[PDB]
Amino acid sequence: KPLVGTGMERAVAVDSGVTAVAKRGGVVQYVDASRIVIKVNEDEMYPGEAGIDIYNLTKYTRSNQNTCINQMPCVSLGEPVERGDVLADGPSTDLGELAL
Amino acid sequence: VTEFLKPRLVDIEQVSSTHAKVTLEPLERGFGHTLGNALRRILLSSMPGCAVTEVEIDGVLHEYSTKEGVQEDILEILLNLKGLAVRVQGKDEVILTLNKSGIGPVTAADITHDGDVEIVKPQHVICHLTDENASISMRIKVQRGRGYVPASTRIHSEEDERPIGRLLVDACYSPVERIAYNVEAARVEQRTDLDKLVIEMETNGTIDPEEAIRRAATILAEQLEAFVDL
Amino acid sequence: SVTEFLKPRLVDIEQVSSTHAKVTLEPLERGFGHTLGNALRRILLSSMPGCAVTEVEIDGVLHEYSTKEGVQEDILEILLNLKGLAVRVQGKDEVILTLNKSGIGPVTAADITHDGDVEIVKPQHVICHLTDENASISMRIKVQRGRGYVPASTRLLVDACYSPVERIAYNVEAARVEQRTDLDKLVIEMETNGTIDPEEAIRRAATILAEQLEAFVDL
Amino acid sequence: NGEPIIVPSQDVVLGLYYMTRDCVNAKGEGMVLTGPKEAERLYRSGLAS
Amino acid sequence: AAKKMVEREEAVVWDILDEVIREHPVLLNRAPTLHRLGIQAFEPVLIEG
Amino acid sequence: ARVTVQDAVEKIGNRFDLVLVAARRARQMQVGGKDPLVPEENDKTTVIALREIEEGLINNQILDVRERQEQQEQE
Amino acid sequence: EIKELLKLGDLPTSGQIRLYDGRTGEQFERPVTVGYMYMLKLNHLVDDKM
Amino acid sequence: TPEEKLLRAIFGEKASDVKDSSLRVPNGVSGTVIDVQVFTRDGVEKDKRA
Repeated sequence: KPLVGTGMERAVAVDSGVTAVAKRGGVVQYVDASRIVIKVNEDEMYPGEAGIDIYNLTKYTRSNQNTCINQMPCVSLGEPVERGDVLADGPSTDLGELAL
Repeated sequence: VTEFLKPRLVDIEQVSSTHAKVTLEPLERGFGHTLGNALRRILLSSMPGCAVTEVEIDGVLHEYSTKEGVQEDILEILLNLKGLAVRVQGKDEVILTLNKSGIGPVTAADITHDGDVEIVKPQHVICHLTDENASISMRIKVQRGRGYVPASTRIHSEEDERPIGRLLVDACYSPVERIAYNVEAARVEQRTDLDKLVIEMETNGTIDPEEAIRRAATILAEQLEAFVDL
Repeated sequence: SVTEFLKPRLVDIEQVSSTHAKVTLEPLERGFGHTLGNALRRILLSSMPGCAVTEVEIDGVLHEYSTKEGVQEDILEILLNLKGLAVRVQGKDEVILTLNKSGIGPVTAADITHDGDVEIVKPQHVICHLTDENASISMRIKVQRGRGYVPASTRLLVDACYSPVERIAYNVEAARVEQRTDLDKLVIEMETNGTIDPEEAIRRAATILAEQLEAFVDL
Repeated sequence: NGEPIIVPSQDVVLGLYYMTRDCVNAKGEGMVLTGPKEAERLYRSGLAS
Repeated sequence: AAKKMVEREEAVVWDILDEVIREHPVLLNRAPTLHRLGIQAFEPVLIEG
Repeated sequence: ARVTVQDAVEKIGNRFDLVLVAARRARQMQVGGKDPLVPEENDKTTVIALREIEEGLINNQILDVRERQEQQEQE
Repeated sequence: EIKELLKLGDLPTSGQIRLYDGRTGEQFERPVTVGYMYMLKLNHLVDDKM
Repeated sequence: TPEEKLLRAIFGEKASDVKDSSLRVPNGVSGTVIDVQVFTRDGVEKDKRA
């Protein structure tokens, strides 16, 4: 993280696509280096098709500039996520804050 | 008036496990800064440490891969292992083991014990297991050395490093972290000009204060002995 | 071995023939150039015992600003010339010399009265110039043992240049053992007042440095 | 133009400006020195600025 | 054999190279060589990096 | 090594005559057979020929008459 | 605001610290600015330029 | 050519009917091979490692 920022790092990192962010709030049922699983809060659940969200992070892969792309789960097992929240901080972002 | 007083290693305060202040009390005026900066220079540069150098994780081929059950992918597990502070009494190379299953952190208190190896911080966390039937099993390799040996230089001969599973960690055998001296006025019964040096050092635990400054003084002494007869 | 440091094997010392040496010692460990060179520099400069003219009382002068009848080198130039005086005393500790001499030429250091305790390393050294007349000069110089350097502002008075050395300056250079490229080539370089050549002043400094360390050197 | 293009540029002219200057009252003001060598030894010893 | 040795960077190649380099100047040249002092010859010093 | 060739310039005048006269002598030594007239300090042929030009014992007339002498004794 | 946040920690209000030479152990005259600055590593890496 | 001819007729090492054009790592690069992907033309025998 920048020790001195301007508050815009979070907007820039979430608006970008490198971060993996929640579609619906819930409880993180299983974390892993490869994937995050989100037992959806029952309120944000459709009538049928019970489901629980699952985000398969992108591990190491070459950017257009050959630099590395990969995502780390910044949430731990059984951690309450909310909608529009960051579960995987991609490259150059720390807890969903742009960090070059 | 043509011979100096020689400093003695007076009371060694042990503030914390890692951070301790030593005091060399009877210094002539002028030798305080000289001795202190030479000792700080040596302590920061040249001290024998016990860094971990190789890791053989079980079903893993390289450091750029994931492992089911544990969230820290392998690069981060190596970065967490390099910070493992380990004091081995007997040997110059010891292979540790770390087998552990079940959810939770895999701290340094999960490494299996040898009679000579001692883990200084058993609360240092290596990785996290997040799966009921998932287990990590690594063969760590601690060894002694000086300064800093990046893997690049370390992979020079390599001893024909056959297996691909062997992930190499970058070695940091140097227990001290930051040495700060202060040269104040000792309360010697007379001789107003009598400085005392106070060497506040902060190791990672694997080396203790008195033996440390004694080692630094030995190094300075041998180099000065090469300098005393040209 | 986790304790096996390079020791310099190229101690080759060049010198300008009497009192200006230059020792290109190599190869130190990485970073040992500045530690060793700076320890020796501080020791030589600040605490290196030796004798030096500590004060002077002129037989005809009270203030530090005055003129004597026949000398053009004023009293401050006389005190400067006395500061460069390179005395080496024997077992006596606080020696006093008399400098009464009359004539017209320069007043060299050889115009000092002898003794078995003090030896002047440059009798050819000038002390003062004299008029072309009956003008005489006389004064009690006080040479006194000492360690480092003590200015008159701390203490007639004359700044005590106790230590022998006049210039030390080390330039840690690049060295190279076979494959390694980062090492230290310590180039010491010294001159002295004359009472001892530089290649021995260095070893006396290293002696004083290592014996302060004897309370921790574990053999 | 004959002017030497070995002009010291920016850290050197400031090192030399900080060196060859004077202060109205600093440590060891107004003490007669017997040559540049003694001035250097005074400065390195910490007895004169 | 010489090519193979240089290709594996034998221990002796650095002494052979320090002897090749010694009095052998090299021309250093920046991109827009506006005046002739933009191509200058230096004696090399085998540096690590 | 040799930092400056200022002394070698005065012995020969031209700065290009100096280069052409020193390359000639240094190629005499290099390929070959001839020996340096000065105690070689682990130098290359270029700085050796320059240092010999510095001492006035190498130049165009001297090298040419040395040519003529060996052209004679080659017979 | 910067000075107040400095004073809330135990740093000097002037933003400047006295610093000692690492080699000679002596103190730099004229205290120096020392602070934490965010530094980026552009990919004009020398491993590609050379 | 000639004497290369004699040097192969002496030591008898045959002249291989194949030229080496294998893909090797660039000069200076030093990194683990983290992946290998093999594509084949349709209807061409995949090797043991494809």
